[PDB]
Amino acid sequence: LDSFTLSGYIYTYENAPQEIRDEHKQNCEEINIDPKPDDEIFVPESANLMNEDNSKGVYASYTVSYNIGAKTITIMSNEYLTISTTKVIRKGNSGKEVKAAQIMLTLLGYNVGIDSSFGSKTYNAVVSFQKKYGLSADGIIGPATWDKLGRLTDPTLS
Ligand SMILES: N[C@@H](CCC(=O)NO)C(=O)O
Repeated sequence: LDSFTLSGYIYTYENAPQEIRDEHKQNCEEINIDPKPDDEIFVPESANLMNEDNSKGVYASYTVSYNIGAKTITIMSNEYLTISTTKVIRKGNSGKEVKAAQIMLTLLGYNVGIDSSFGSKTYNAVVSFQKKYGLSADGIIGPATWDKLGRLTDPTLS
């Protein structure tokens, strides 16, 4: 029940804990783009931070709904982030699809920063995930990888 919910705090890059700022910094440098002060980063409670003050952040709790027939995945909190499982994302991309994948990978235990940028950590996690589940390990999230992520993170699905 509780293992399908991803809770934590949303920070802006300027407000984020320094360990999170450095992770985001290195992530943006890998995709050769500059981080901006208003970049959102979601830090799950499972993440090991020594001296994190939640006051600078905003609490959020995410769950996943995968509509197989509609080929869509919805990330649910107070807001609803929906993406098409026909979209292909890979290292270098940034946006809501990347965020959705990061949230799902984090629920399955992968260590990726949830900042909407597909850098090296996301790539490694995707390859690992693909190897674990018998998918081609090309590091690209396409239809087959979205489907597997969706089935594993939506509790109503087998
Ligand atoms: N890894 C992809 C394979 C299809 C694709 O877009 N390749 O570039 C998937 O998960 O379907």
